[PDB]
Amino acid sequence: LDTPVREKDENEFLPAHLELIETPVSRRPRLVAYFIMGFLVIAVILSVLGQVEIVAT
Amino acid sequence: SEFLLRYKLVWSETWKIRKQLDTPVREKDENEFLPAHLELIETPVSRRPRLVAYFIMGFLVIAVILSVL
Amino acid sequence: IDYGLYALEILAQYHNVSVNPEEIKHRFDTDGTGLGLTSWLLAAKSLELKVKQVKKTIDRLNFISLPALVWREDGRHFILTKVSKEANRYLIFDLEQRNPRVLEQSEFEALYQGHIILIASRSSVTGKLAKFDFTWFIPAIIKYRKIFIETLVVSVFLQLFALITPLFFQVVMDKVLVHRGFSTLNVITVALSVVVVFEIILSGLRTYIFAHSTSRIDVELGAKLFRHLLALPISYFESRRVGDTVARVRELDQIRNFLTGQALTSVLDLLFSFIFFAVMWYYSPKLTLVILFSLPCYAAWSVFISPILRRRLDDKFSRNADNQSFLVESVTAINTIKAMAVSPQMTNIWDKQLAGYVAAGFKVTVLATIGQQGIQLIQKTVMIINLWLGAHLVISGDLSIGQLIAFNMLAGQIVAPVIRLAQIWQDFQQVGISVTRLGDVLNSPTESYHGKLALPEINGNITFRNIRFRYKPDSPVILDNINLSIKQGEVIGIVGRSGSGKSTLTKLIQRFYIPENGQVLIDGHDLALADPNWLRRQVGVVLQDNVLLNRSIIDNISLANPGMSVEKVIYAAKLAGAHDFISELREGYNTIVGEQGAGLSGGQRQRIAIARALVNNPKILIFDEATSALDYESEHIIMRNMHKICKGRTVIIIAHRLSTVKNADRIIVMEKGKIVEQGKHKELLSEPESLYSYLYQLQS
Amino acid sequence: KFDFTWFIPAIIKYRKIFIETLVVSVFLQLFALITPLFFQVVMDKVLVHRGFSTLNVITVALSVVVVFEIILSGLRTYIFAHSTSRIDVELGAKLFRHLLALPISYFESRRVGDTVARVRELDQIRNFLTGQALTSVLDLLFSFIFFAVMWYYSPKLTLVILFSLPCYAAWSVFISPILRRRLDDKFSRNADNQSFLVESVTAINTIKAMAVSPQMTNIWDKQLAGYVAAGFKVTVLATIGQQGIQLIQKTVMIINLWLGAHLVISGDLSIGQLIAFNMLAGQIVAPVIRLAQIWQDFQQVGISVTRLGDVLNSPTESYHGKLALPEINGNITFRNIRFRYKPDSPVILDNINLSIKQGEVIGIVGRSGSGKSTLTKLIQRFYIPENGQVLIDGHDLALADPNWLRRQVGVVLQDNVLLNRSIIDNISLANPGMSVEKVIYAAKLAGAHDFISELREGYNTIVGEQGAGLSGGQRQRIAIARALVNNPKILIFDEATSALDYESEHIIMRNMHKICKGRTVIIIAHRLSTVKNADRIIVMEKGKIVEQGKHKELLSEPESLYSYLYQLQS
Amino acid sequence: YAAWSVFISPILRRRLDDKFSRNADNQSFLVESVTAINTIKAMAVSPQMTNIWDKQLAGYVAAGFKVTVLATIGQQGIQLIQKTVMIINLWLGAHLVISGD
Amino acid sequence: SLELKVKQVKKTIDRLNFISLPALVWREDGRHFILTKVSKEANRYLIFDLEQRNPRVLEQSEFEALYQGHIILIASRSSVTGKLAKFDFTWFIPAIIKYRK
Amino acid sequence: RSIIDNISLANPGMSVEKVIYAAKLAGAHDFISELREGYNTIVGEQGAGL
Repeated sequence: LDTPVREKDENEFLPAHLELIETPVSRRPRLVAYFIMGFLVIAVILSVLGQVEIVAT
Repeated sequence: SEFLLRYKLVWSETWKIRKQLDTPVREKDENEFLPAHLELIETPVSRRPRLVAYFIMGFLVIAVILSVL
Repeated sequence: IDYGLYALEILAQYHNVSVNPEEIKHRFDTDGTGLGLTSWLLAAKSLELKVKQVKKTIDRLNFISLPALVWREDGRHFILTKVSKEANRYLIFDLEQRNPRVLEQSEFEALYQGHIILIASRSSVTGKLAKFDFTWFIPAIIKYRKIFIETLVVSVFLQLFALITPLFFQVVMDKVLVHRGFSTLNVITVALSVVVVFEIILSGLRTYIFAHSTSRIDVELGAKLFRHLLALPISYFESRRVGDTVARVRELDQIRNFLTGQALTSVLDLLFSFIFFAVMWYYSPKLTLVILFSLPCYAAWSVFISPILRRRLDDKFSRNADNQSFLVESVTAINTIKAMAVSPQMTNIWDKQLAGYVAAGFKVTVLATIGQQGIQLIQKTVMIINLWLGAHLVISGDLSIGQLIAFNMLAGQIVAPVIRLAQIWQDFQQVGISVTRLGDVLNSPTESYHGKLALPEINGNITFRNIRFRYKPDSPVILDNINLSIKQGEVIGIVGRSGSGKSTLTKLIQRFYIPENGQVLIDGHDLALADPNWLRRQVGVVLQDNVLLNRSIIDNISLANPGMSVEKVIYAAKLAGAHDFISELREGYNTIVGEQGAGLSGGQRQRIAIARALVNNPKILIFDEATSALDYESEHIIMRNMHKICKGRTVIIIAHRLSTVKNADRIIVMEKGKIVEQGKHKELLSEPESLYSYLYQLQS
Repeated sequence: KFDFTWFIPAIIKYRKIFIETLVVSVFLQLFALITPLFFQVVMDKVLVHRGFSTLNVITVALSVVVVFEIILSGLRTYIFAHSTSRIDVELGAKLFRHLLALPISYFESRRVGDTVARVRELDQIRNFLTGQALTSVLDLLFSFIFFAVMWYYSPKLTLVILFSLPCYAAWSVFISPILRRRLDDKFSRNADNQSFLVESVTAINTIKAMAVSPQMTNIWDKQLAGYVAAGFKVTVLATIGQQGIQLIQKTVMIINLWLGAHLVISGDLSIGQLIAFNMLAGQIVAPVIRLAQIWQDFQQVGISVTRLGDVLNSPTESYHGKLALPEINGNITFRNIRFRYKPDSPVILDNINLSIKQGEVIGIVGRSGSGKSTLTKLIQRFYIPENGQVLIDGHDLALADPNWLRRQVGVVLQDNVLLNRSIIDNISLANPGMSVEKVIYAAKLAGAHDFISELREGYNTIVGEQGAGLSGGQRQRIAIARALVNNPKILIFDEATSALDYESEHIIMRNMHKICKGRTVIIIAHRLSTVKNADRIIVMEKGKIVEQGKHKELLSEPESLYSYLYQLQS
Repeated sequence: YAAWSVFISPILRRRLDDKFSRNADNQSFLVESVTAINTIKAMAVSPQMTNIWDKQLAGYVAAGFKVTVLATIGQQGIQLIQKTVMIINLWLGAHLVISGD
Repeated sequence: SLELKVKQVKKTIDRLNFISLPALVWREDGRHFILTKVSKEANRYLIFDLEQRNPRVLEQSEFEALYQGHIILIASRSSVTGKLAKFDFTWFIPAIIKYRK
Repeated sequence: RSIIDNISLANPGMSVEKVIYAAKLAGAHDFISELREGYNTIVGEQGAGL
């Protein structure tokens, strides 16, 4: 995290490289969906395992 | 932790020189017609906002005193 | 050789698009050694072609659309024209042989390396008829639609999380406390922990992804803007200032930020406020109405406060910029301040400027404080009214305590988006002003060149024929019928008086001036049919006021091609006589030239400029007043080195002083645009009543 | 000496208003304590027992409390901004007045960029003391009241908060230096990009004259890519820093919710008590969140003030000796003058003896190293001779006010830097209140009126960045006009007519006959043609006056060095 | 409904600007090629004219399809609001009929 | 008009020590004089005599005889701003600000 | 179209060398050159500009 701007970072942002890459994608294209599906499965697991008491007045 | 003690010593020694270096008091017109920087340096804030702040604080104090009777 | 150029022009031939081979060589073949894969693709893209390198096998070539370029890794390429299966032959267009020829299966298998380039052309209606508007940015912004969709989805999920959390608080306060649960509490705690950790992670991911996309958009827009700015003609910059153009160029980031990080936020906020209002109206219509009635107070306060505060910030920024400029100009000119005794005057000016700037800052902070306090007062009033009404409702019914707490959270959350919308209303006008300001730069014609004869290398033969020139269509004629011919290796000299027109020949050799009548030609070739970028690089011009970049001496001299050798720099410096002080310097050729005038003298800078002009082998040198404003030492060394400078070159020495052209082969004398006298020095001086002798006597 | 001190005199200067700010902050904390107590009492005694009267009383009480809190906070901000503005103006005035008193040796030994950065540190000091940097430390000081109240409610729940605060401090300390370095890198890259853009714009004619547009585009692409990568790194670190604090705050909130739910179910806490405790926890945590930039700034301003003092820790060479010398006449005299640059340097000016009279046009010539270039700085009080004395009107210059002498002496150098102002502002720099007629007269004497009449704004034309709109000869003529704007009895031409072009040297040498009317003019020039009309041409070699006389008198003798130099020149 | 219409209208207007530009250029090409058909036949430049026509027609059809897609999604967005309000009204009406009133 | 800040004030001789000089003393008859360098410890005033056109040194008594109780204070307030605003209904906003009491 | 496009109408992809040769043969080189746009001058509708 403390490293300065390396040559990889500058090469990734060069206009020549960006112009050739048509229809680009994010750096990690499968992180948003992974986290959303993880949240969904954790929510389902908690809903099925979770227990709620019944109180009668 | 020796910066704080030196700050305290100089604070005290120049506090014993209090009122020797304070700016002279002037009226509004005298302050207005000064050089550009001197006018801003030597002009006190005001009397009205100070009065408003004192009134608010005094109202709070009298209210809390009256409520604990 | 340049199979890349030949292949590209053949492929432009097939698809009927305009190609400029020397322009392609200039822009994409800077150093040499052919184009290469990436620069060839860039040139094809610049020719409005669709190109892409793909992985295809020997059998998949029957389903592709020919012609296609087979990019060999080792040089010589070839164009696949037609693939045949009735005879199993591959008809290609051999580039080295410059003619098509037929191969067989084995020959193509040996030649084919597995990589081919697919080429296609589409139509376009853009041209240059579209006035500068937001349409200049849309093609570079729509390119990241998947990223923008991902960010929108993440924002949606985040705001559903923000809506969900108050329901968890409601369930806690309305079921865990009244009925001693100890079991629903644990489930709700786990759910809340999951919600908050996933909200944090999703916010971080959205910020990261959006930052990456906007950074790439900024890179593309800035690079293309700089290309357009450099493409503009000099007549554009003759009228405009420098700071004005720099400010207009820098005014691009505001437009980009508005287009990327304000429209998406607004379209999210509108829908999300709608959803929050629906939920709050489901909870309690009375408090929803109080909130709804406060909504115009926020909008009106924001709209009233924004313009005056913006004006105050603009004034403060201008004052700060002026103060910094005065400070930097006063510290760099301390020698003249101390040589005189103008210190009290400078202190007075500084005091006035500082007092003004500080007063502006105080006004800014006072106005900002007033605005913030007004917003907070509105919020507190709404909170008090809602507290009263909610307490009454809970006492009566139709609303439990947890319902009131959840409604309070939602009402506190929903405050910001309406303020953001009220602000973007005027942000649109501000960005419109920025766009119309940038239209001064990005709407001007790019001054390109369509059809050139693609001339060979220049040797120094210059000839004028019937040249007539005016500065303006109404201005008087500067050159009447100038007719002049210069042979290779001739060291010519031109003298005259003010308004003689000798100062326009430099801009007539290069194509900065278009003659009204006649045409200038080099080597028998009219310059109207030659690419100027091919000509400007073959002519060395030295003026009396040269500008050198703030990189280094070794880079300033080698500005034409930084990847070139070093010893040639030493040879050029020796030729111009600049080797001495460079060697004497601390770092040598790696010494920083400084910002404006640090270290190097005017004559030394002129010698550096001469060396930079001479670093290549220009067959045509033009000394346009190059030794006019030089001190004695620099002028002496330049005049001593002149005899070896003009070796194998055609040198034109334009000078007002007649003593600098004594050793010239020919001395052209001009009067009001006419060559009145010509010849050598002594032959011209022999005649007593000649103009050359009269001027020589007048000057000395 | 300048340090973190010199503010204690300013603070004690502004005693009463600062004490008013402190007491106003205390009362703001009192109001912020009062409001959650009102919420707690409403939720405990109005909802449980029907208390419409209690709700009615509390509504108006809380309304007046919140209105007064708003007004009081606004007034505190106003007063603090006023005080800090006064302090900033005093700082700036003192700093600039001290900077303009430093000797030339200080500036010539250092770079202008370093000095201007060390001075613009004043601007970042202003930004330090004119923002929320000083209004949050007082909140941190006064948050102990809220902490005590929270301990009064429940000793277990506030233990979580007091364990959370060290986590905030530790993680902010962990994050801040990296973000500092990334921001510094981004700022440096942005400055480099701006400089490259402006220099490319200024030299567009040179770029197009050659074929170097692709090279400029390649340079700009690399610069832009680097700057954008630095900005992306800055954004990533900033968002990580924000998310960490958010995570800590939310974890503490969840733990407090769980423990408070168990306590309320068991006892020792009500519901309104829990709500008030949560509000107090938030109001304590928020200033600690804001203090992150304060930890950053209390360490940045350290080196900031250290460098500013390094500028301010230098003698000002203030002059305390002046014999009230009268207005000078034009008679310079040298007596046994010996001078070296440094004590270890060789002598350049050995034993010159000179005597110049009023109204005399005296010229000085010589080759390189002749020592004639040090006479102009010897007449001014910039070079101190080792032996002898330079005396004007008979009065020794070593016992005189140098500023007065430099007022009385006008010198035209070869560089002649101009300020970025109007032409009439540059000409009348020494006296801005002077009449325009004198400026016109000086411009006509210098020959600068004719080309000024042809400009876009006349005498109001901005010369540009040290002179950009005018040529070299035009700027030289403007400098001559500035030197002649007063009535100097002594005028020096230190190779002023050397490094300019024709049609500009011609006018100066043609007007030289009327420039030197009633003045003692010294013309130091390398060329021997400019001093032809001098009353006493002096040739000097190695600091020795070999010969002196008129042009014809000196040239008629073939063995004279004057004739040898004239032959070399021609 | 108002917000959906306001959001969708500018994009449709931009797409129709592009479509009209395509249509105007196609009409200009058609008029210029039919008026000078004698030159086209004499010079035997039919393949070039056909290639230009194919490019222009493909661009025009692409623009028209984009406009059609945007109009379809706008209509479906309005249908969604209509049907959501229908479902909400059905639920609320069922409750408001069960309890008298 | 010259971008100065002036206003005539009633100033007592005792209060005359605390104003910023130079200041103009306006008399009913056209015999004004500029006051400069009011000297403490010597009760002397360095006026600028407008009739004699040179500075002259006075003492306390003749200054008290020559001073009537009114002085004009001069300050340099040059506004650095160049712009002209379009005349609209917004022109009345500065008028409302000026007449705000 | 432009002058060079009209001259090279029968084959739009043709180099300027053949255009120059043909213009010299037809005697139109001079007038086209004397123009400001040279061989890039737009003739208008049905060559109305010429």
